[PDB]
Amino acid sequence: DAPPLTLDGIKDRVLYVLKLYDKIDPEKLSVNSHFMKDLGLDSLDQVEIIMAMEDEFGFEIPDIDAEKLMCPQEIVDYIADKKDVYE
Amino acid sequence: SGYTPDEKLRLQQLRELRRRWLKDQELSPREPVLPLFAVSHVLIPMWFVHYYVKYHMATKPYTIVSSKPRIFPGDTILETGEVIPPMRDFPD
Amino acid sequence: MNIFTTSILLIFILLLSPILISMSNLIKHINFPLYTTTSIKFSFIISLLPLLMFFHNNMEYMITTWHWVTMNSMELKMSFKTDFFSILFTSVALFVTWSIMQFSSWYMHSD
Amino acid sequence: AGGGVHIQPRYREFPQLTRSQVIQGEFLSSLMWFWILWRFWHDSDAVLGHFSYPDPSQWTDEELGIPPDD
Amino acid sequence: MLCLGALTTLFTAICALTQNDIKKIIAFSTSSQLGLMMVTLGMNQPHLAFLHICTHAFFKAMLFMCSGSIIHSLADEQDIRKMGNITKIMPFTSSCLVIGSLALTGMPFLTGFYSKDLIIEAINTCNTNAWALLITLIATSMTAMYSMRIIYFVTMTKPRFPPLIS
Amino acid sequence: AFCAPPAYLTHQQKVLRLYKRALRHLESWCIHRDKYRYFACLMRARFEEHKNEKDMMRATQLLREAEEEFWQNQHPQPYIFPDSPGGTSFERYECYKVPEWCLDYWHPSEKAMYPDYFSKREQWKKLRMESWDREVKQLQEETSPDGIMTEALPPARREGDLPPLWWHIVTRPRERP
Amino acid sequence: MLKIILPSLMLLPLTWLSSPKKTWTNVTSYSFLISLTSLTLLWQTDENYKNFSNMFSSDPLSTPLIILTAWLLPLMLMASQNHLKKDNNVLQKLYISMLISLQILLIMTFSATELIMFYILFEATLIPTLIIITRWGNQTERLNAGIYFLFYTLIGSIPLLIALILIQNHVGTLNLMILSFTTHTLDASWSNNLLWLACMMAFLIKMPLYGVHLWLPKAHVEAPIAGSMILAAILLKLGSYGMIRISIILDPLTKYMAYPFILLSLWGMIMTSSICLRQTDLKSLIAYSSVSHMALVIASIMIQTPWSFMGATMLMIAHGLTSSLLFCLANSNYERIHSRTMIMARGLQMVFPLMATWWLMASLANLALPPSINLMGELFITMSLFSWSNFTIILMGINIIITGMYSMYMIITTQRGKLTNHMINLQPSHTRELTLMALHMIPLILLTTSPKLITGLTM
Amino acid sequence: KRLFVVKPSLYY
Amino acid sequence: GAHLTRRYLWDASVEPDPEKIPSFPPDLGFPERKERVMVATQQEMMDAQLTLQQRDYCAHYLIRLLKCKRDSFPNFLACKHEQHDWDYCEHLDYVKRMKEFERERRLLQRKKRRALKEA
Amino acid sequence: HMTKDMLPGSYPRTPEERAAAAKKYNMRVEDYEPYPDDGMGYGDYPMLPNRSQHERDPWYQWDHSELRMNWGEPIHWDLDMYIRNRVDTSPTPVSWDVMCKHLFGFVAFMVFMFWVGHVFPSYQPVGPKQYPYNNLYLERGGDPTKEPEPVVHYDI
Amino acid sequence: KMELPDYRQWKIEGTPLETVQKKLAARGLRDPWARNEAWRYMGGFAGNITFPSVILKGFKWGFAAFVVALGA
Ligand SMILES: CCCCCCCCCCCCCCCCCC(=O)OC[C@H](COP(=O)(O)OCCN)OC(=O)CCCCCCCCCCCCCCCCC
Repeated sequence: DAPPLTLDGIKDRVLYVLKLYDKIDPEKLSVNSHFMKDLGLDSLDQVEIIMAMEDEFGFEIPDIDAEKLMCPQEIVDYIADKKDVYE
Repeated sequence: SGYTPDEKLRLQQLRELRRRWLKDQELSPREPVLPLFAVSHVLIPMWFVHYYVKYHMATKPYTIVSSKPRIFPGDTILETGEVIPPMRDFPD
Repeated sequence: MNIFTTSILLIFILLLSPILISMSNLIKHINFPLYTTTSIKFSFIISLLPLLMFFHNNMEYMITTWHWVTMNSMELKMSFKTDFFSILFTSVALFVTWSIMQFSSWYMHSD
Repeated sequence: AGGGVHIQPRYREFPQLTRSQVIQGEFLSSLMWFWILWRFWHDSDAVLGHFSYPDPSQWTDEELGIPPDD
Repeated sequence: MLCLGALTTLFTAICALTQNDIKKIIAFSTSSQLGLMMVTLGMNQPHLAFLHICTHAFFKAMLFMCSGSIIHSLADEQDIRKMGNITKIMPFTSSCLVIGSLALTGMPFLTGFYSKDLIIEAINTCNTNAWALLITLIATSMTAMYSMRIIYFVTMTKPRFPPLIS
Repeated sequence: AFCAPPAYLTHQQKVLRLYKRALRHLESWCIHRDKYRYFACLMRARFEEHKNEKDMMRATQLLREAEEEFWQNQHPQPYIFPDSPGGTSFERYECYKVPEWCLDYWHPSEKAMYPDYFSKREQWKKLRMESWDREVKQLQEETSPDGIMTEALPPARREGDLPPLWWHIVTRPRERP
Repeated sequence: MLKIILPSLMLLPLTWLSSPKKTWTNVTSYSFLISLTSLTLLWQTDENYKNFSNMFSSDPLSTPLIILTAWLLPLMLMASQNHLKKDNNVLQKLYISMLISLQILLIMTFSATELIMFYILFEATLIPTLIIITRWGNQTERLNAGIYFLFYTLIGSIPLLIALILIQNHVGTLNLMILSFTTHTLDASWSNNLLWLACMMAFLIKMPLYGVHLWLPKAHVEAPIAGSMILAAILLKLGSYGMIRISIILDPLTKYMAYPFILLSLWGMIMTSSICLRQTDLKSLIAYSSVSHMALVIASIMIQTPWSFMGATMLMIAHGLTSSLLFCLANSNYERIHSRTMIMARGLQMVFPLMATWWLMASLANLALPPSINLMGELFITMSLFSWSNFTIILMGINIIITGMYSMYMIITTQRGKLTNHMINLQPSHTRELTLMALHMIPLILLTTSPKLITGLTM
Repeated sequence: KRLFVVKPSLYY
Repeated sequence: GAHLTRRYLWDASVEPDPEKIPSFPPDLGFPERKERVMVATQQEMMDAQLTLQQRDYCAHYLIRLLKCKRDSFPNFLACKHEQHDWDYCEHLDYVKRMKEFERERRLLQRKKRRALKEA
Repeated sequence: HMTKDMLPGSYPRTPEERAAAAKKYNMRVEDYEPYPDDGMGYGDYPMLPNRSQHERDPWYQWDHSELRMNWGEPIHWDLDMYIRNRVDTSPTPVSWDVMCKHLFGFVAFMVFMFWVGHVFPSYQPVGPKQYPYNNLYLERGGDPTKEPEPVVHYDI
Repeated sequence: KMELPDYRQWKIEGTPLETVQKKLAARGLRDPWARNEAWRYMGGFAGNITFPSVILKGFKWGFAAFVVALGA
């Protein structure tokens, strides 16, 4: 029923959520910006981020494929690749 | 952890190819090149059924049997002409 | 009252009509969901006619349509009873079915 | 998003509602309440019952054939 | 069958109280109502049992298509946990859902009421297992409970559905 | 599903994968969002402490008593998403995911329509056969000295080459047919 | 009945004389018409059965089969045009002739008045069958399977030979008509108790009983599709036809000499039905399905109540058609898959939409769906068995539950689930494959409309 | 963006 | 019910057994008690096809209802007085069946009082 | 295409044979634990853990997706049973014993209570219903010729 | 393209998250994802829904309809 996503609508939502996480500054979040080496978050906060995304887009990023959703972009192509968005 | 620098390129590249496959899957214009009635199926079926029920079933023995009609006190029987006696008066 | 018998036999014929349309090549040309939804609708109305009869008079009917085998002593035949249980249920079932097929068209859209 | 759809999606906002959606919903519910109220007035024997239970313990011993001892 | 109908009524109803799947809760209610239908057949009251079959069909059909509407409208979420405040977002189904819910709970002067309480009081008046009589009545209170569970979680609560709304 | 399974699991990935099961099994017991967003930042606390334990032995003794605390304090019916294994829509649409090597037995009439579709499909099949040699050779020339071998496959490493073994990760039946 | 037979013989000259390219169509087209002449026997219109001539007769029990025997030759020749299309043009004309002789012989055996004519023709059918199984059998083990099929039948056969020559001396003619209208009442001696076993055992062997049925799973496994169709549809039923005509004599003993077999069959029905539940080879599962559904028949041809007998006649004709249908579709999967394994090839409906409808209808015929002659048959055997002892429903009740489970499992793990990733790509369905099926089921639908024709001698 | 829907060959 | 408690708890000696309600003689305590009466003729019922169970001593008011339900067909809401009557007849029968039960009860008590007082 | 050496053989008696079989079955030589030698046919077939395909990681790209089994990995003897359809050995939040006891306890308590019930039934304070004529003797289909012992019902 | 409401719009005060925010705070803790869970309570869906309100939806007109009919 609902409209299919896009590679720039799956990117604005991913940045949106993260900009609402208090620890991640909302003005230094850039899609090519790593969660743990550049933004500062710890390991436990990666799980929490991914989980937000799993609840923003309604599907589960498997464990092994989600121990690596580091860049705030990998999340944007992995979500899209899993949902077949060729833009 | 974090993707290995040589797995963020096998996912880099293969995603790039998947995007082209899905573009190619897209159909071009023209792609598909191909080279009141209510009464109809309520009345036409009906005539047939009736033909069947009034000229086979009805005709054959014990094919459409019905519980006796209900006859109450004081109501007339059309076929014979009798009038069912009125019942004993309800005292209360 | 043939109107009663014919009606009980007719609901089955009307509902079977969607089944053989799909057997022939005709369904590709007309719309199957809309056509099926309409015929159940008409079946419910046809079911109502015996229901009023029963209520007016409270009478039943055993209809032996076709004989299948004599099998010696135990003859086997196709019989539809029209007792209060059968026609009351027949009307309720088709109303629910008429509701669901229209729901089905919306729910399975894109199937 | 092609405007062709019937209604648009909303992000973190209360989905806009069509006049028909609200009116039909209030219609079905209000008839439910009109029917419950109409029948309650015309036929209030749903709770009360139209027959009063007799107190089985007030039946004069004459009423039941309790022959006086002896 | 009075005995087994009775056991299924409560057994299925108690299971329904904690089930978190909307379709599953309605299905258990389908079984619980038929358990009541089995009970009336067991108390040799065939005509009223048939009366509940007809009334049961109208409301259970409604609730399932009502949830069909909620599941399809949401991104195929079949769990009451992530579904909330459908009453304001979708009044048409919520109105249909509560109409159906009250019919399931035998609200006075609705289709369940005409047939269901006849069955209840039939039990309260016949000679029957004491265990069957007590379970059937609390089974009726549970039917109200799980009915309450559905509208509170599905309809009257802050929304918990995924953020994009369509 | 995409990346390959590691042989053994580290301490971390075992701890950090409980933080997921745990928090996600806390949102079944605590349904309302507020209660959750509360009862959960209290969970992190539990993991937040005992974060810097350097005594491995201890750490693997907090982990082994965490996963037993959890097993006995888990929800029987958790919230598993609609489309994930164990879900409600798992593999529902798979009845429509035909495997794409089946459009090769289509009658010349069927493929007559849908014309440009097969014009692009024949290009891709040329891509596949044009590199199998450079691919398999790559797969082999880069076979690291015999030893540990994982299911990870190499990237391209040269222009024109296509990631080795790419015909079924690309060309994979679309998810929702 | 020499039109159902002489025109048949002439098929052999046609398979040989005809052009290599046109040999297949001349033979298949002509035997379709040979089946049409066979339909004339169905014109009974009176109780008196039809004694065509001294040696050749057709009564209600044989007539429903002679038509099936004539019907399958066309189908057998249509199911084996693929494999056997890789041969040298003289191996084909041998296979076609072998199939032709089977129904010539089988038509006569089912249409034979003298019981020893049955024996000579009865045991001859092994020659054509063993050649079909051994000569063209794909697996390394068909030499073995052939041995099992020849010895189990042969060791049973020589006792029957001694028994029938024995009754001829005791009564004076092996003519089924007379033997029926003459007083042959065994005397419950210890010896007679052996005669009875001698006559029934040979028939009980080719009708797989639980004790001696290992020959059938092994034989159908490596047998080519045409041989497996013949064994299931006509060959096994030769044993049933024999038990119906031979127990006219030996009338008193079977009252008490049957218990052993009846119990062997009903317990056998459960175990044979159950092992179908976990057998990896599809042809294996259909074969054990055939043993169980034939174990019901030996338990109705022994209870000997009118209903049993025609329950038997209904089921034998019906299960014959259904089994072939199952063996025929199993082959279509085998030829594209190239393996008999059930676990491989999952999801076919996704790729072969119609064959799956044929698979579904074949399975519903396999289990007892009600507007089918298959159910009428079991319903009747079930009734009589219940009459024999009300407890029988328990064992004939575990079989129905198991029969539902394996029949649907064949559909669930072969024709549903996710598609196999990339077995050799499965070429689309030929129209021959689909017709060979349609030809099996369209008659199953037509017979179910008027079950009277296949009801047996009893009714 | 009509997309091509792969389907088993359906002529046979 | 509470009557059960009297029987399941306490003493059942003086509590009636539902299986045998007219446990004591029909005429105990009665000066030629008038028997009951059935207004409808066996045939009337048999012609109105009343279900055997519904052939109660109220069968007569039923036949009336059924009459006014066949007549007045299109209107199913107008044979309302007839239903009250039938129901009443029956309420006035349930009460009887209750009076009979209470009478038994008491009579059995008489036995306990009388018999014991005799001891 | 399959050599006899690449197909199952007899119980590995000597340790070299136990390490040769482990190659055939693509296993680790220290994981090949032949099924016990009691002569029931198992032969050299590995005794793989009796765990159903249900708990095989549901996300990994299993070559054979639906059997959740890879290509080459030794298949389990009873894979016709522990498949994703037929049987489910998978861990349960509640211990199995606890389950068996609880379920059956419930069953028993219920069955019992139902018995307490039949002993002590619930019946209103109402005497027996009274049918006219002779308890409808004739209409209950009684014999017209033989009149029944009159069963009379009196007022109050 | 669909736009998205300004991330800033969302704030925890004024919603039940705020009271959860204040207690977690006594504990010294502070949950960082609250703001994300704000639109739940933020607007439109902000009003508390009471159980009588659903059961009694439309009762006002239903009774209004009843009175009128009762009049005629
Ligand atoms: C003969 C021995 C065995 C031989 C086996 C192989 C033979 C192959 C070659 C010959 C094939 C044709 C000859 C055999 C079948 C003959 C069938 C026939 O003649 O039908 C008769 C029927 C008229 O019916 P009739 O019996 O006269 O009426 C009885 C009234 N009491 O005429 C008709 O009504 C025709 C109707 C056609 C369509 C009927 C469809 C009905 C479907 C009902 C079942 C649906 C569900 C089936 C479930 C199956 C599950 C697998």
